[PDB]
Amino acid sequence: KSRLMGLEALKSHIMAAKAVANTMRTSLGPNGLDKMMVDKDGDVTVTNDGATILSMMDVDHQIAKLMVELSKSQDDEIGDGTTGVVVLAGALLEEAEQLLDRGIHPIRIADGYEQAARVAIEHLDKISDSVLVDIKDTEPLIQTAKTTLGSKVVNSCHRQMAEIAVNAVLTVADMERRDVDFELIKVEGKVGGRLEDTKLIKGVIVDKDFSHPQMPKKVEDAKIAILTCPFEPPKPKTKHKLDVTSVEDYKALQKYEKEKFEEMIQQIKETGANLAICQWGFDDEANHLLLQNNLPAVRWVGGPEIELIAIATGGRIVPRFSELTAEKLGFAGLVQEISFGTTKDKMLVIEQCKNSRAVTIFIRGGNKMIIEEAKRSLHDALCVIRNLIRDNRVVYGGGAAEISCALAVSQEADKCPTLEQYAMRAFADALEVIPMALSENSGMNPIQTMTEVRARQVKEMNPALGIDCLHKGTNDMKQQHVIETLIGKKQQISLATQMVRMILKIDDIRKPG
Amino acid sequence: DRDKPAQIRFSNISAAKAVADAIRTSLGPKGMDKMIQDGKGDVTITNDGATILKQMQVLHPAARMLVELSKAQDIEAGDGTTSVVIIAGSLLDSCTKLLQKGIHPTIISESFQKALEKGIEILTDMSRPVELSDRETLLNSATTSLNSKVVSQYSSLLSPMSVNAVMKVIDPATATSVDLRDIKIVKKLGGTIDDCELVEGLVLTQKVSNSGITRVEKAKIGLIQFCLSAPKTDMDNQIVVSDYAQMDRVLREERAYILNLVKQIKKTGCNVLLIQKSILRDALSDLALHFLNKMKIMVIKDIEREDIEFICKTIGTKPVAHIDQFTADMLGSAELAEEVNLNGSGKLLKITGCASPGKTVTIVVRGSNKLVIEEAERSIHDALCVIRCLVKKRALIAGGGAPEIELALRLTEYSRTLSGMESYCVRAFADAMEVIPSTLAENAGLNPISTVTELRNRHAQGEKTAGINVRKGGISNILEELVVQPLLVSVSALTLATETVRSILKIDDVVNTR
Amino acid sequence: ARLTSFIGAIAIGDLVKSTLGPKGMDKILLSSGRDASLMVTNDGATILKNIGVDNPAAKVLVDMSRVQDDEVGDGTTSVTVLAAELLREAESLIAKKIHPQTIIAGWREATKAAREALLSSAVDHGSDEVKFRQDLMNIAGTTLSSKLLTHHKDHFTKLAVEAVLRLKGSGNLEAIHIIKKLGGSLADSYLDEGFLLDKKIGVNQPKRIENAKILIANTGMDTDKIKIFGSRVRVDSTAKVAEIEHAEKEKMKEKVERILKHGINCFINRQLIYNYPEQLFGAAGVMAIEHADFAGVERLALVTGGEIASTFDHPELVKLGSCKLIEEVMIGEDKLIHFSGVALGEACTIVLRGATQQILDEAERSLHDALCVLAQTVKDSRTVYGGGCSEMLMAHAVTQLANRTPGKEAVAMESYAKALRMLPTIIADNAGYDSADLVAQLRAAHSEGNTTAGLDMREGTIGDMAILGITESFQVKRQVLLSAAEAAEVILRVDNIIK
Ligand SMILES: Nc1ncnc2c1ncn2[C@@H]1O[C@H](COP(=O)(O)OP(=O)(O)O)[C@@H](O)[C@H]1O
Repeated sequence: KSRLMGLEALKSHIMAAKAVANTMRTSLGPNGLDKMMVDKDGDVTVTNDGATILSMMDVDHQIAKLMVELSKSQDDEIGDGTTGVVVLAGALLEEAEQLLDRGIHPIRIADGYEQAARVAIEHLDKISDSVLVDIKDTEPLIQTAKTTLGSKVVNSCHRQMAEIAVNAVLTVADMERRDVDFELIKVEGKVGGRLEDTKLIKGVIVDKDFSHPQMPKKVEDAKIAILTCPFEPPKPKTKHKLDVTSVEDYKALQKYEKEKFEEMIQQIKETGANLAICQWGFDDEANHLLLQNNLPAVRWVGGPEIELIAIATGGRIVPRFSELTAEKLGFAGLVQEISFGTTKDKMLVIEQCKNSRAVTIFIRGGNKMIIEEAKRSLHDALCVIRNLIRDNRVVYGGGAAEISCALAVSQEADKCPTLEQYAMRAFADALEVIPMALSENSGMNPIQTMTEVRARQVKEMNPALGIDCLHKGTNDMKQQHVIETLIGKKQQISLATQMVRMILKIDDIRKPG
Repeated sequence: DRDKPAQIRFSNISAAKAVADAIRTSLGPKGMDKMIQDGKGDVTITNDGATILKQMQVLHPAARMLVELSKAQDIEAGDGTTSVVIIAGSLLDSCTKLLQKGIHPTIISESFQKALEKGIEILTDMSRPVELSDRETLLNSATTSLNSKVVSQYSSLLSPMSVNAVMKVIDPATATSVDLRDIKIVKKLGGTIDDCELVEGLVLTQKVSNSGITRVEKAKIGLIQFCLSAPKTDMDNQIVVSDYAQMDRVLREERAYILNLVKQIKKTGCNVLLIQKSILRDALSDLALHFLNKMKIMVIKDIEREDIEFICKTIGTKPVAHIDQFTADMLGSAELAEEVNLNGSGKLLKITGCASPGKTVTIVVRGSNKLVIEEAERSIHDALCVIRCLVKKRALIAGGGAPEIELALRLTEYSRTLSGMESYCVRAFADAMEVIPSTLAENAGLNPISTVTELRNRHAQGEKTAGINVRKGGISNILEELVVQPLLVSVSALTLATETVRSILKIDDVVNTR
Repeated sequence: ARLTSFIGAIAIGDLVKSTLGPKGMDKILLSSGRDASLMVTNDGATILKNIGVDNPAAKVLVDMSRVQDDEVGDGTTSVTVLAAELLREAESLIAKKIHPQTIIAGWREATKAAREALLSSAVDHGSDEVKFRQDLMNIAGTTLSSKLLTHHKDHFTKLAVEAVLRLKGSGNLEAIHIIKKLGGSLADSYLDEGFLLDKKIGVNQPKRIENAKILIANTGMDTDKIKIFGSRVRVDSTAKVAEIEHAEKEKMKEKVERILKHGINCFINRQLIYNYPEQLFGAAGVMAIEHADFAGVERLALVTGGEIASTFDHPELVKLGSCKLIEEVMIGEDKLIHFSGVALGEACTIVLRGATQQILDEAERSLHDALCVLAQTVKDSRTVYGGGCSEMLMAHAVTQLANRTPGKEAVAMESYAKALRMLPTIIADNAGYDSADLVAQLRAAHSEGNTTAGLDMREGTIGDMAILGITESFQVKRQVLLSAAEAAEVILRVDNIIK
């Protein structure tokens, strides 16, 4: 095993980084084709995600492992945009290896990139807008939803799910001192109806998964009850079976279970209790025996789900079975069964709560890819509305921000002592790769369009000119209602700079050669 | 594409030609012998085509199809199971040169079907019909078609059995025959083969017992099928055996256990029991046989499944099983039994079976040294086979090569008269009909080309002249030699050959596998 | 470069290319393992189902073809050939340095133009009973003309027409059900007003049963119901087995006494009945039916409004049916239970004979196509001509539309129109005639101004399709085109490495 001494290790690392970034450079923008994936079996899927593809990627290099780890560790603050950072890092590494061939230490360019990103952020902070009120975030809601979703899962537009997701965040933002929590909103998915049947569960929705739909089940309840005492023969987290060395104990146990059913129903009839849910359960035979006669009740409520049952009512619990009354329980409002299919199982939706801590959305589908794309669009909308309510500052998209930043960097760094121009210009000229790739992904020439938009931006003012991927009329940005958050761009730039610095810093020798 | 199906068809044609050429010098009475060597080193001399076709093994679709065709031809007709292979080989050789030029298989198949239909209609219009409503004409046809299968002395020896088997006049000249539905020719060793006679009812050969008198009439058959074996133990010795105790227990289990079952079974009338083959029973308790010796004893062993099927069909009953049975559907017919030997060795009992709905009658043959019994069996088999073949239709014709040349000339004149591109394909059939006479002339020991040309000239001049002789070794008229054959053995063979050729020609493309 | 998946998807379409048209080629499917089987097939669905591939695009195409075959009728070979031709054209189009977006746009425009031309060319002259009768007859004749077996087609076609016409515009698919039974001759057809079973217990049981009354009793003898009369087994000796047997016997005898006092004569069920209860029922005088099918009781209870007893729950709530005449007539070569004496002529089962197989599948497919075309054209008849007439018109419309759009998507429309004019060529080549001259003559006749021009398969000439009498369905071609376009758009959008 020989040791890589000299400049071959850096060249191999840059080559591997470029080969890795070439995969993400092809799929860029909404006009990108679908990328396929397959495991060891016969499961072949197709999708377009910067995180799902990088997750199931097999590489044989520690640099690629560190790159994918840094890319996966930063994805909760930007949402959508984990593909351009790799291309930017690859272009920066290419510029670094091109400038290093003349005999320049990587420390100089690594330190220059810091102030380059700093002045780029400083210039981007002054080119934005801050005139958003209670109308600028409510009237263009349909336009923002159309720009976020697009036309990938459904050709037509969708206004119900967008308004539902907006209200689900508006009912929690201003209520908890302009703050929102990720654990408060949940995403649920189940096949059934169509995509337009979007429901907003104000309370909590719980499924039961029945066994026989032909069994008679009549709804007739009006008050919920929570208990901790063993309402029925419990299961102490142990798979019970025929562990009795007798022949007459089965009938005795059945008679005892029937007597327990009779006693329990007589107590809930003499005290006023109805659907009492505990923290224990039994087999399906006991449930069938209880549902055969009168009073419908289904067990099997084991697990941490009882926690939500301790929060969707309003009160406390009882430590002993011999401590029950008409005031220690909890009153309800409308607790019944809901089943839109009328052929499957039932669901319970709590419509009585003093706070909003489990608001969720319910979207029906018909396959596996459409529901996944719908949930991805919903997550992206939630992320963008969180970024909007966190800071009322946005910026225009397309490809004008990078050109403006490069122009400002050049205009402010034309003066240099001995090293304030090389690294800064290598960071500036490598910023025009995203619009060039976006224009090349379509059916137009990227060089000519980029030169034309640069001339148009340098001739007159109003830096709001870019390219169009949908083939429309003019190349304006304020007319297509396209917008992009600035905090996400700042985070992406910071992550790219940190990754470039970490790559340019660790480059000495390697132990396993 | 086109190269792969062409290569597949060429390989299939080559394999079929090799299969057809592996055996060819065996048609006719003057055929050559072949010594087939076994895998262990044993050699066997044979000359029949069916034996060689069923003995050899080879994995190929065309070979398996040819084997299935030969088996179907032997099952349907029963004679001439070697000419179909040569006909298929000639048809494939013609189709090879037909496809080498560039003709679609659909036109070739249509031409082959038209030629087959024309040949069938010509064979039906050329053959002459006979009569068979009476017994004189039927016996004349039998004695005319039976004196040409084997040698003279064997024919004279099988003539009594032939005229005894042909006397079975059951079907009043129907469309089909049932000679293979209710016939069970048994074999018995010992005695003289001249003591043969048709027997109805049932014939057995197992001794009943060896006591006093056993001349009764109680159904003569025990309709029982439950288990009679002894309950096997779980191991050898369950405990230590030495003195008493364990001896008395096994003594009571051997004496006072199955006896209770025998007593509870014998409470029903007609005390007639039996058992099947002793292929799974180790040893039967003789104490039960000694206790059953009283109040009439009757037991018959060594019974196969075919015997049970014959008894349940001749009498007209259905066997029953299970132990919990309180019905009364197990009786039979009572007439006469208890027969002795016919002046010789070998036990054999016969029952004439009077007043029975099934009139099935068999032939009990004998022999000596196991040399003239199988020969007589094969003789009567061929006899009833040709009798069924003759009674299936009414047309007949003589063989030798004259019908083949006639059909070839008719197909040639039809292809010359009929217009269309398919006529050329029909001409191929005209070149696939002069193989049997050429092979016969080559096996006889004369010039095949000259003989074929002379036969063609005689057929073109005087229509029906003569054929090819084997005994004299020349060209003599067939009307003097007592030799004929039914028309089905040719029509069915030609139809099967044409169907096989069409099936092997319609199958092409690629041969995918797993 | 991208060529592996394209070749893998193209080669899978050329395997069943010779199985198109009435005069198709046959092939064998040799099996491996222990016993090498041999069979002759003449359909692409059986070949695609009994095969195994490993390419992603090939697996996707096979799954799409299977889904389409499960949806409509025999739409598996045509869509595969069309997708293979579209992929072969797209490969050459991409090799000429053309972006896939323009190709996708051109294909979408061509599909829209073809759909518009198919919707604008629809006949609607069926205001009489004889018109619908002859239309159904022509449809059945065109559907049954795919194997070229002239032996017993007219009688089977008439029987299928009479069986599918008795519905009288009723939308149901669980009434008419067919069974599998062989034995007899091809020229033997039995007509009845009911259905039969599929298994008989024997003849030892009494067959004289009066007052027909269907009673579905779901009384299980080994499902552990309420109040178990027996018990389990202990570990002490080997004498409890007799007690368990006696308890089971007394329980089954009590159940028999209960089912006798409830009032019944012909007991039918679908559970597993042992030998002892069956013998007890036979000795009592009640015929018990065991080993029932999974669709017989369901179809029997669906046509009469009945249902199962829900495993003994409410015996006084489930509605039961009754008949009038029930016997066992020895027909064919098996004794079955008859279901006559009813006023509902919606559920019927026609038994078939013969000495051949692979007929029930095509029979069910033909019945499905018939009832689909009957429920679709209940009051609006929509039929088109066959023999290569709609494809030529669609290609001509695409070529005419691909002339006023300046840009770069005209080449995609030209390639689509060229690929669309290949099915009649393969059809004519599979027979053995000159396909080029016939295609040129058909194109000239379609361009001169003749919308009713097709090719003949009996003589190989060019004639009118409205004079001889041949039609097909309307939604089948549209679904085929939509599935082909979807498969092409799905496969063409993939070009990256298989990871
Ligand atoms: N006596 C005979 N005279 C002339 N030819 C005969 C005679 N017997 C048989 N043949 C010829 O022998 C051929 C059949 O020979 P072979 O194959 O040995 O019998 P099989 O066909 O029954 O197996 C027939 O085609 C027939 O023409």
